[PDB]
Amino acid sequence: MEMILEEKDASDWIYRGEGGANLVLAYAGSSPLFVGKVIRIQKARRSVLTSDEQHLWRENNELISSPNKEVLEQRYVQNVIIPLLGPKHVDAGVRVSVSKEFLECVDKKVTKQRPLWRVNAANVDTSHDSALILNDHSLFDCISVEIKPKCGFLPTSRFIGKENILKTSVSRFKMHQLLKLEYIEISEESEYDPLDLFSGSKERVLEAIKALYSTPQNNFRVFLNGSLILGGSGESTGRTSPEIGYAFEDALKGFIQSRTECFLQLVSDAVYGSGVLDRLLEIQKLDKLDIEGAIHCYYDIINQPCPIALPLDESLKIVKEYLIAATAKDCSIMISFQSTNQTFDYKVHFIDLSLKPLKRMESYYKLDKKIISFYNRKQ
Amino acid sequence: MILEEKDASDWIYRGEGGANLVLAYAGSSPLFVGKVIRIQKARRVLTSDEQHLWRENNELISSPNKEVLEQRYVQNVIIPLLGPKHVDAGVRVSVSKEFLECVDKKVTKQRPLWRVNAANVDTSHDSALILNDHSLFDCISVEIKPKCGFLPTSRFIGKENILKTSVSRFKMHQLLKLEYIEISEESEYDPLDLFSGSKERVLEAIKALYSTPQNNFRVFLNGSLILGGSGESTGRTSPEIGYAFEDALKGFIQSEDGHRTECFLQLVSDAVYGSGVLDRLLEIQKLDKLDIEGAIHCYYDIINQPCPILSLHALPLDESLKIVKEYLIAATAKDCSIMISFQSYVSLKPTNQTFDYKVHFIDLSLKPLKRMESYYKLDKKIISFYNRKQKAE
Ligand SMILES: O=P(O)(O)O[C@H]1[C@@H](OP(=O)(O)O)[C@@H](OP(=O)(O)O)[C@@H](OP(=O)(O)O)[C@@H](OP(=O)(O)O)[C@@H]1OP(=O)(O)O
Ligand SMILES: O=P(O)(O)O[C@H]1[C@H](OP(=O)(O)O)[C@@H](OP(=O)(O)O)[C@H](OP(=O)(O)O)[C@@H](OP(=O)(O)O)[C@@H]1OP(=O)(O)O
Ligand SMILES: Nc1ncnc2c1ncn2[C@@H]1O[C@H](COP(=O)(O)OP(=O)(O)O)[C@@H](O)[C@H]1O
Ligand SMILES: Nc1ncnc2c1ncn2[C@@H]1O[C@H](COP(=O)(O)OP(=O)(O)O)[C@@H](O)[C@H]1O
Ligand SMILES: [Mg+2]
Ligand SMILES: [Mg+2]
Ligand SMILES: [Mg+2]
Ligand SMILES: [Mg+2]
Ligand SMILES: [Zn+2]
Repeated sequence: MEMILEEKDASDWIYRGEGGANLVLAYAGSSPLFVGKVIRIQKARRSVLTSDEQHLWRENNELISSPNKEVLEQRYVQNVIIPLLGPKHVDAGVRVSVSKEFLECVDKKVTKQRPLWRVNAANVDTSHDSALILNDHSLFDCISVEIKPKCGFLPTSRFIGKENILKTSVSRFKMHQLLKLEYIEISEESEYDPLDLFSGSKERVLEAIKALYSTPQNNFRVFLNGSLILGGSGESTGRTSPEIGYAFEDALKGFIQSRTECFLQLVSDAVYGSGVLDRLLEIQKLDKLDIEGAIHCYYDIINQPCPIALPLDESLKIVKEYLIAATAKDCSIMISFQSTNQTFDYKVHFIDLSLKPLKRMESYYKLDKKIISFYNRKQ
Repeated sequence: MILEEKDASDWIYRGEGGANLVLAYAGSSPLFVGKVIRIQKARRVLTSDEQHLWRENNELISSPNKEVLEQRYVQNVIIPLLGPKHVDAGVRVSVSKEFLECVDKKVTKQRPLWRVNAANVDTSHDSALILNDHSLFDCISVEIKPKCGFLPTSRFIGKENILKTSVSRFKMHQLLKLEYIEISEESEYDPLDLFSGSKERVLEAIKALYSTPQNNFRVFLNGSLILGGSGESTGRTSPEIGYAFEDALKGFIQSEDGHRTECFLQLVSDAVYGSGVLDRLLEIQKLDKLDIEGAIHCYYDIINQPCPILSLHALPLDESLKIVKEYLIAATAKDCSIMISFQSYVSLKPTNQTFDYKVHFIDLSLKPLKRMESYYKLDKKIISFYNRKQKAE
């Protein structure tokens, strides 16, 4: 809680991964303060909330009075998310102080491990004085699996227009796959279908797990003692080629007594067993009107005119619930495994339950507009 | 039929861009009254590379000359994308070498000296293009050259060029243009406003275009230029310019003197925003999906050269072809104009006056494939100069 990480300390931390908003390094020293920990550091695109955000989240006073963005994230998870999702599998993390120069040194350090396109978009935000400390979930040999399940339900909103009726039967994930191909963000369409994974059925869960393994993209990753053996490093990756499969099968040696097929069934049973996806789904379902509905409430709230009648409090609630749901739609799950009736213990943890910026309603709408219009054109 | 030498005296200078000359008809023949003629300049039918690129368009590549080439381009490529209602591929008309020479000499005097320095009419062409004169509906016609109205978000923009994601191409190009004495001041016009879709920001852009028309804003009265440059960009609207124009509106707008201009702009802003013609164009501009810094790689694959500049070079050829076609189509959309005509529909708020209005796209030229390279250079020079000035602290 007091400490300040300094420039010398930067050498204790190694590239682990990143999303669009955060860098993650695993601790590689021997100080029991950081063994089995990762550090998550915010990137700046290449304070603290707006007035609108302050009002939107007013229900939690501590939340809206957050001194910086790390505390913000911490209280968001603690004060908003954990009450809906439960504390069993969720951890808001511990804030630690960092020196500007520790950050710059860390930024300089990991550049070469990062995907080029992530580097073009962003680096660490060296203006921050805090970072967040979390338990490394790839350490229970430990086999660790990450799933980014995305949104597991179909909109049903009275506010989806005639033209966009397909939004009602095809999943957001599937339609999005078309556009990503179009923008060269992936090479193949994914096999994974979120509706299977969230379907509650054993057969369909195993089906989705096989899909994630065939085309991991940025939705599936496996770690052995914290080292990447399947999946991308900071990005989506290509289909699992026979060569990659081969390597994965070998890497499984010792952990599984036999092996890949076994692993998938093992992953599937943990998923379907923990029923951890059910609570998540209910939170994703907080998006009750779809963006095509909620966007209207957004413009009432920032008090501009619908460019596209409820009382204020109602509009606020809808938009609030929208962002909470956006958090649930984009978070990840990590499942820790530790050793025919072979038996494995497992842990499940949610990660990346980030607070989403209110400004994003506008781009949420645009992107959604783009997904469906392009999907319609293609059919 | 064929326009001959004697028929040249019957067409007068109307304007030009970098690629074409346009004369309006002033004679009596029922064929050409209310029409313009558009004549390709030669900068002193398709290349092999282009024939490869547009292979999927057999009609296009079998065009017997450039005029028919442009006709089929608009018709078979653009119109399916933009729609047919506001677009005209126009009609081919035979012309004699002598007719083209006589036209060349005649209009020289009315042309910007720098246009003359760069090119004259291509007298080698046996054919020209005829279109409806959109300045003819007392008609007030306004041309808008809106340029590119969105910011790129391409994975292929390197970190040192990241400003390209926040500042419009138009705004950044202004600094460069100033530096080359191609303009006298920064335009106040912002394409993002015009393509924003918000009624407020459209008017703001119309006002901006009135203040600094450069080559983006023209107004005609019965086909006569009353605002904007002739065959080129023009300087900021002074109070003396503003006066002559307010007066020039006397009549067309029935309103207390000194207020006709602002009523005019409100009217243009309501027609543009009313018709939503710009949303369709914007999607076509958006066919530039990877920015030039993306598409350029696909371009070297296509002309079968080693890329002087991994994911992009691994694409199936069909895909690389698609991307470059879309780039050039988008380039057409980024450089085209809209002409909105007015005849005393939109309604004035002060005086209850109503106007009929017609909208037309012009200048949907086919961009040459070889230009991918110069596009890349220009883009480079634009972002690196802009970065320079920003470093200046
Ligand atoms: O950069 P990506 O690997 O493509 O993932 C991003 C990213 O997700 P991350 O938390 O993993 O980084 C976005 O979140 P931000 O980092 O930009 O805040 C998220 O955006 P939203 O959660 O705001 O929607 C978006 O998701 P989506 O495309 O569904 O909008 C998108 O992820 P995908 O590749 O899964 O699409
Ligand atoms: O000569 P300018 O008056 O400065 O205008 C030219 C334009 O000409 P037109 O609008 O008159 O057709 C060019 O097109 P070409 O005539 O040379 O084919 C065009 O070039 P591209 O469309 O091929 O890009 C260029 O546009 P840009 O600068 O965006 O490349 C644009 O110059 P402006 O910047 O003044 O519009
Ligand atoms: N607590 C953790 N334990 C182990 N690995 C983690 C942890 N948190 C994140 N990671 C890894 O780092 C990656 C990036 O973290 P994430 O919080 O998703 O970044 P962003 O907020 O930018 O999306 C994750 O996809 C995950 O693989
Ligand atoms: N159909 C038309 N009716 C009236 N004026 C036109 C028409 N087409 C072009 N013009 C005027 O002539 C100018 C030159 O035409 P354009 O096709 O843009 O040439 P370029 O291809 O060289 O840019 C235009 O900017 C416009 O002012
Ligand atoms: Mg993430
Ligand atoms: Mg995130
Ligand atoms: Mg022009
Ligand atoms: Mg042109
Ligand atoms: Zn290349």
